[PDB]
Amino acid sequence: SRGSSAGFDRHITIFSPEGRLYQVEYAFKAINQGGLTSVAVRGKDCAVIVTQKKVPDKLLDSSTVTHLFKITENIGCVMTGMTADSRSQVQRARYEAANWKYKYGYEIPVDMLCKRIADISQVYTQNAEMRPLGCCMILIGIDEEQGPQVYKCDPAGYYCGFKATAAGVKQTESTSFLEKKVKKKFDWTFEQTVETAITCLSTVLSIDFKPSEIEVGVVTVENPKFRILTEAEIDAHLVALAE
Amino acid sequence: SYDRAITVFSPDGHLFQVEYAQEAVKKGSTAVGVRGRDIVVLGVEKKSVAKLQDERTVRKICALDDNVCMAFAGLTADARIVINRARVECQSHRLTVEDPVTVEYITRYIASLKQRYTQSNGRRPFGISALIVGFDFDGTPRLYQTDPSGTYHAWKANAIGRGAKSVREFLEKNYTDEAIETDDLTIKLVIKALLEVVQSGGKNIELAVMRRDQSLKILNPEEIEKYVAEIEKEKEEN
Amino acid sequence: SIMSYNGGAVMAMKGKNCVAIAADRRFGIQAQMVTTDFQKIFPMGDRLYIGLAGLATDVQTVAQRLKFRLNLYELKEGRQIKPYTLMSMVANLLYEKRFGPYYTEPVIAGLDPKTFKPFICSLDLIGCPMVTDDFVVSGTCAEQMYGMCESLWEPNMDPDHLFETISQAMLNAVDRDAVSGMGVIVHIIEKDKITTRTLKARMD
Amino acid sequence: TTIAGVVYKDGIVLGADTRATEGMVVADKNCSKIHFISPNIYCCGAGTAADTDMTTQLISSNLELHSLSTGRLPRVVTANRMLKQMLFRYQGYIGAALVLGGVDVTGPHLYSIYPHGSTDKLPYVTMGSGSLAAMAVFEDKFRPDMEEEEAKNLVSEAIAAGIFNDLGSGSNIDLCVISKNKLDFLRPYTVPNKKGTRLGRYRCEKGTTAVLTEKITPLE
Amino acid sequence: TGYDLSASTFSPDGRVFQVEYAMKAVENSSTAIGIRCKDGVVFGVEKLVLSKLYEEGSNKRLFNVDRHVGMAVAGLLADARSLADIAREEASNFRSNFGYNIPLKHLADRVAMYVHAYTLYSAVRPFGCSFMLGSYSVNDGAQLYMIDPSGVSYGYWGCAIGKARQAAKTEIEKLQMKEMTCRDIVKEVAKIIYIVHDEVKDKAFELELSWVGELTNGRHEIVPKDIREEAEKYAKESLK
Amino acid sequence: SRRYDSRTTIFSPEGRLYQVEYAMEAIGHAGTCLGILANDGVLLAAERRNIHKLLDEVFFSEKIYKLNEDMACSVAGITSDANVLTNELRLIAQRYLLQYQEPIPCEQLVTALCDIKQAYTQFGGKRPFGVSLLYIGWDKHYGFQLYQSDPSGNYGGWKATCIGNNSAAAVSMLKQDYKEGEMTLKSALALAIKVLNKTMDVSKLSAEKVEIATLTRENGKTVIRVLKQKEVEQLIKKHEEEEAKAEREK
Amino acid sequence: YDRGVNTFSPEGRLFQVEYAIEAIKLGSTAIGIQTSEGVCLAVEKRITSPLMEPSSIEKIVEIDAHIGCAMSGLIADAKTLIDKARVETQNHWFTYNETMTVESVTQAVSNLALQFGEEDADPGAMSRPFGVALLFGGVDEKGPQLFHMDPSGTFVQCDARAIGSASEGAQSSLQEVYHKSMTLKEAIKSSLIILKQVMEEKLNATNIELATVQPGQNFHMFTKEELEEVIKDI
Amino acid sequence: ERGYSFSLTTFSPSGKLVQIEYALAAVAGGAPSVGIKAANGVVLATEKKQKSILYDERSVHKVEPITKHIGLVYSGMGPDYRVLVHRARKLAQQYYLVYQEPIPTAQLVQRVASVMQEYTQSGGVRPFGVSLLICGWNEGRPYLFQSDPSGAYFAWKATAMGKNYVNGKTFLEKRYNEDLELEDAIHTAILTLKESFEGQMTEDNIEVGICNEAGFRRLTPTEVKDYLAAIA
Repeated sequence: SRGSSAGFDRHITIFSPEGRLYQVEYAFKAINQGGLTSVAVRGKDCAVIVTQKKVPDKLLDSSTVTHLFKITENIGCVMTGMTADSRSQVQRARYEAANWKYKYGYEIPVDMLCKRIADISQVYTQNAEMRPLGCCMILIGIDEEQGPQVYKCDPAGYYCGFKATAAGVKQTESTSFLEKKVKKKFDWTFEQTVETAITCLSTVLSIDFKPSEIEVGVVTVENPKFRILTEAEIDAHLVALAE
Repeated sequence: SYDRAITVFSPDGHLFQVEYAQEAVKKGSTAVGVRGRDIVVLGVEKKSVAKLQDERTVRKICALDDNVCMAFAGLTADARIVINRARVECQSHRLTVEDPVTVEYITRYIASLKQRYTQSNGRRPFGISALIVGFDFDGTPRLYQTDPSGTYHAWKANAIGRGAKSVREFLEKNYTDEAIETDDLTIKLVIKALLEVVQSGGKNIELAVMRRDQSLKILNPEEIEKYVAEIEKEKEEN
Repeated sequence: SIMSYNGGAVMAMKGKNCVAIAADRRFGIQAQMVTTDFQKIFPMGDRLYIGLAGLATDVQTVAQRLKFRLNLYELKEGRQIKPYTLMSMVANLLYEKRFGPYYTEPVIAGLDPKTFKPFICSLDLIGCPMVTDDFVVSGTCAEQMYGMCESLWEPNMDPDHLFETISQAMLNAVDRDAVSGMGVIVHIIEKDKITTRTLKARMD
Repeated sequence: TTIAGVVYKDGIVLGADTRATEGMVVADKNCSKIHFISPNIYCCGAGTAADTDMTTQLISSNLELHSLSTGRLPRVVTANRMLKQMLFRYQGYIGAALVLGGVDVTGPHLYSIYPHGSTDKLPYVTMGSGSLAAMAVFEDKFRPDMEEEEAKNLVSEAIAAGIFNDLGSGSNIDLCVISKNKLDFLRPYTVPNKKGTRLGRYRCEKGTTAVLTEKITPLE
Repeated sequence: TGYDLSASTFSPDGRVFQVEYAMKAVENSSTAIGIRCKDGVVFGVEKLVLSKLYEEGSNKRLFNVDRHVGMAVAGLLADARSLADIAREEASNFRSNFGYNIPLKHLADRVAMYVHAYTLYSAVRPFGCSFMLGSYSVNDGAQLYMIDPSGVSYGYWGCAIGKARQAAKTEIEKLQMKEMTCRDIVKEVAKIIYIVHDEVKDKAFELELSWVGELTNGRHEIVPKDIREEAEKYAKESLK
Repeated sequence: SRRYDSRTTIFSPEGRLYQVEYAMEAIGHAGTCLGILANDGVLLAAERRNIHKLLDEVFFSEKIYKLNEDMACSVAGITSDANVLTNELRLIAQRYLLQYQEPIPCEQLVTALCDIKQAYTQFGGKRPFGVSLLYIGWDKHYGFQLYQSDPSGNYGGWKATCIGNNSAAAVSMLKQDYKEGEMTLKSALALAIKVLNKTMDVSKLSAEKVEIATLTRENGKTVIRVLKQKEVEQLIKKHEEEEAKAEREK
Repeated sequence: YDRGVNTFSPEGRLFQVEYAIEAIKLGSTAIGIQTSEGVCLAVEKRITSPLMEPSSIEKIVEIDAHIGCAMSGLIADAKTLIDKARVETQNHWFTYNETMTVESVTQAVSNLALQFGEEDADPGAMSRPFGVALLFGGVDEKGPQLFHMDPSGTFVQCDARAIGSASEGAQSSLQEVYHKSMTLKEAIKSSLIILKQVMEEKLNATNIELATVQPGQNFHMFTKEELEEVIKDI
Repeated sequence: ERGYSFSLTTFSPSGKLVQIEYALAAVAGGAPSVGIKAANGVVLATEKKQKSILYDERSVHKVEPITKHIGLVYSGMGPDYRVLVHRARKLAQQYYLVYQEPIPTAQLVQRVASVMQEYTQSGGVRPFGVSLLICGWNEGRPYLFQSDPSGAYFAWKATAMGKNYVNGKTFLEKRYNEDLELEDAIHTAILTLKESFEGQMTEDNIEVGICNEAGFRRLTPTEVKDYLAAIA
């Protein structure tokens, strides 16, 4: 029905009449194209990323489709959107973190890593000859003098520090759940933080997920290396929240 | 890094960019060149005299060496850069040969430059047609005309720019062997050729003449005025 | 020995608030003198002179390149050069050729554009900043000039005594040196004027 | 040509001489051999003074950019690693031997850096031509976790020994103390050497010297 | 237009239609299946016989990219050859830089990153080929990663790429391939590939089958001929 | 890239060049610049448009810059293009000074700028510098001399010329009221005030709306003086007085 | 614009090369005949005005002492290829102490032909195909030879070929009047009469350029007196 | 990576860079910011309206310093602001390395303007979608500069970018004095910010930097809310 287009304003990332970048804002729904929701929260001394594990077919090795990636020992991350884009961004983040480690003598702070990744995403947005990597990354870590930290980049590149957020099809619903939870309760311990993290996914998506249907990563100030929960811990947290 | 093919073959093998360069040349100022038996004369219409203007900087007739000069028709800035490049080529030839430059060789390498710009990536050809006057070693007058398409041909007399076709068709009928014997007749022929183009006749016109290796000089305004008076005298008696 | 290939001697000390900078005028090959009117003190500002010593070609090239970049900066910025900024810029210029160093040891002298506080500094072939309140000297006459200055210089000098001291310093440092001398040019930068003088030195 | 550094109970104390000499004669008695880098990092340079100054300036600019981008205080470790990699890229052609002292989030740190790029973290470090005298003084009178005044006196004695037993150091001592809380940079810490006045003052007036030409160009 | 002309632009929704057309170009090609078992990984690829004048083993869709890694491909076969060359170049680089054969996981990750790298710029186009890599290790076991033209690599107990991929997957689900024996799985692969092959759609056809695993001493190889006729006979019997 | 290129560095079917035409039109609606020649100097009159009271206006001049020791410039159009052009001109002028130990002739520098502008129009695929340049200066060979250049790369030498709105009216006023060879600095200044008042009749002559510059040769030294706000007020008062006198005599 | 320089047609050929061939038929008429006693080249000058000097209007160029070339089309674009061919022939002579064979010269010219693009090689390269058809007449160890160089790069060895504005029809008539045992005099007479018949204007010594290569003599271009001598009998 | 060599920004038939106009429209649609000058310093103020309180508004910063004597704020896109401030930091550090003196604010703004012009006239790149308010102190003087996405710059005593920017400019003009103090400058800036905040400003939602002879320094929420209380 007369599907007209305004030249190349809607075709490559150039300034639209409404002061917008159409191919940059397409990336926001390109995040939705993945069909997966990832929500991350931080406690007073812990940060937990909980992500549902999709199993479209048993015929693939579901033990090798884990989407949680360890950028460093103490930094874990999860991404939404194109999985190939997610792998590319994970590789780039690992490269930048290692380069910072060698060039500056200490582990990269999570805020600086997010800033560098956001600058690279802005490199894509600025240039009009590359796909602007429609994938969103959320990373966690434990920082001295500041505590547990969770950061989230984006294809647009506008990142921010946060207690908790989500990326995916139902990131807005997870945002609403986070609003109600922060307005209800403030003081969070480790077990309360993990229970709220599970409750976010459960309330938002309403799946009653099986233990194998999620992948969860945590960073705590007892062994700041990023560690992934296995089936035992997943079932333990599931039954703890259920009771 | 800019390598977009600008000059490409349109249907029927017509170089539309070359046609547009020719259009720019035609819309440009009027210049003529005659190759007399002893001298070579260039005449440029100084259209839009626009008083309070230093015409020295806009002079479209520029000498390349002591025996070579050119007058352009088309884009002034492309003309200036081509004149600079022709100064470079003439000086390089003088260095590598320690002999006086050759008018035909200069015109040939300018044509090669134009053809390289037609064949190059990310470049457009030089929208100027050039009349190159000069003298060889033996004092033989030489007149060549090159076009943005890159083709250069020697002419006894021709014109470029606005009204070029009308002027050249007038010259081909008004050109006789005995009419260019002396400098006076050559100057009168060029002046009467340009009179049909310039409204002022004497003040919106500039004339340059080169003798057989005799330090070419631009014709004086008083000389132009008196020679227009002389051609009017010929007109009244004829 | 490359800096002594042509010879040189430049100095600069401070007055009460004025500055004196002086240099030899002999130019020539290691053996023969070519010109006795060579200029070695060049104005980098209305109240800022620079003296260069060492290889004559490097002196001229460094002076030209310094004037290049200084004029570019002052046209882009709209203020007369600050002596500290000029010294840092020339030091950076020399350091840019760490593997190709200009065999020149320059000195910079002048006044603050607004404060008129005396400023003098020295460099080397690499361009090491060397700011010394009393005096800075450079060239093949370095030892003679240092010995002269460390006894002839006093703080808080009037312009006339300053000129006398620096003139005696150059005269008595070049008369005992073979690759320098044959005329001394002296510039006295006071608060509101500059005096350029040629000393009646032995031409040989 | 005599610089030293030490870690005491609180932070780092750095010291340096001032006899900056080229060739064999003293060129300057007020060299700034203790370069500022960050409000918690200082470094003492020895060798080619121009190379040391440029190296310290580049490191200071790089850490300024890093700290201002990261919102954190600069680290001694990042400065040391950058110095190592840059000097190693130039294979020691930068004739700079450095003593990098400072106090960071993880605590006070002192590093000895060689022009070829080798570095080492040592509680007490000496460098320069007169390094051996200061090193001997340290080996003789160094203790772990010394007080502020004890560290200052030890560094002063080490610099004095280097000054009095080396022919390229003297005329002043420079001290800089960095701690978890306060940074002090006292350049004329102690002047162990004075100059006697000229017993017979000899001065001249106008007319004592002969001048050929005068040219007055008044300015405004 | 505008949303399907290059891989450097999103759809108004944020889709990559060039990659979707690459998926179409790999789907319409001949079938290629890979089954990993506890003691081996097998590949059975379907060869279209344009004419009987061709040789058996011509235009192989099975490449041997490392000393122990195979590669079963579908889609543009020239593109598949180029990707196999890139994979063996990466394996050579890893062997030179680390002194041992590259693991299949990192090999597949690097190749998928390379494939995705040529799905970002308008100066290139996404690969028109999907490929499954199977390898074996003494400490890792039998491994099999399938890689999309988009650049996504996942481990598969058993995967199929091509026209009848879903039918091959569904009928082979009855097999508990994760703890099966490579020799009999070769025969079952012959079976599944014969049923999923459409004789009416493609009257002329040929099979290229291979395995890598512990029976191979951990080095990729083609099926020995005798096992080839025996598996062919089993497949003929299973056609019923 | 074929569809999505802007191909600004190609010809046109009718032989013109749309990019330079648009640049000239934009310059036409841009600020007003005027240059004039006198027997003892050359004068520049530049008009500043953005005159909000929030300006710090600390700069000596906005559209008038100093290319080198003995030559000044006035820009018309995009001020950022103007800044990059001006510092490039300063760089190359100082380059000539270094190479020859002589102040760079104005014609030399104008020719070099027109060369680079023409080349930038010729290729590169970029939109041309839509800024007109008006250069004044003094040289050993011609002394006081001023040129007007165009974004197309063409330049011309003039005794006086103006760029901006009502350019035809301004040049007509110059052709009517300029005394060639007999124009002193005072009469030239009065003519410049007349032009500034007339070629921009909307928002009639104001002190802060324009900036006035002079270039003279005193004691073999080129002096570039920017007339202060009190000076511009004096010009306005003199123009008002002379206009009133002329009207009363009329 | 829109269409690229490396774009084919729906039937599978470069329409840019088709445009180049169209420009070939827009070029000047040229004729080349190879016999057992040498090879002859001729071309119509297409004089626009009498003011134009006939000396500068020459479509026949010497590649070597034993090779002549006739160009039709973008005569400005042909001179670069001619210079390249001559420098390559002289490089071959410098390397192997022998005159370069005409066939190898033609193959190298084909190598230079159809080497262009937007972003396919070094930026300082060609953007468009050569729009000139060439006739390489020459004498070498294989006796007299004649090669039709098509701008497509499809080089041809042909006994006789007519190209340009009146390429077809005139080529058929030339073939009909051409035999396999003709002398050099018969060849030049036939080429001259065919060119005169196909002339769009009244031709004379100032309307045609003639040249020949002989097994014994070098590449010689017919001056005006010999041109009139050979044309008076026709 | 190939890199487009044709400038995306092109001259319209009227000569207006409509792409730059769209960049300025994006600037206006971005978060507003204000800057103001005093007789002895400059004050920059802006608002950071995140989403619901789940964002840690403390973690991220909007006011950024370049040197000890130069700070800046932006109105527009944060991704462009990060790279632009990072490049400006590099330029200031390089100038300090070369000349061993602090960057003058005017020269730094000139370098940023040159960078923006290179971006606008180069190929394969999008114009920056930010407007910078730059405060600086050098030679005992204050400086405040407006820099637009078009690449130009101005020295403005007061400015307001973003939504309702023209009304903010008029309000500043009405409430601007020539010889005001830093306290009056802060009062005026906070008054303008609350007049154009649209949603009950908070010490967390307001971040302010001050530049004077003591350098440039960002006000922490304690003294921030102190000044908001004093101003009401």
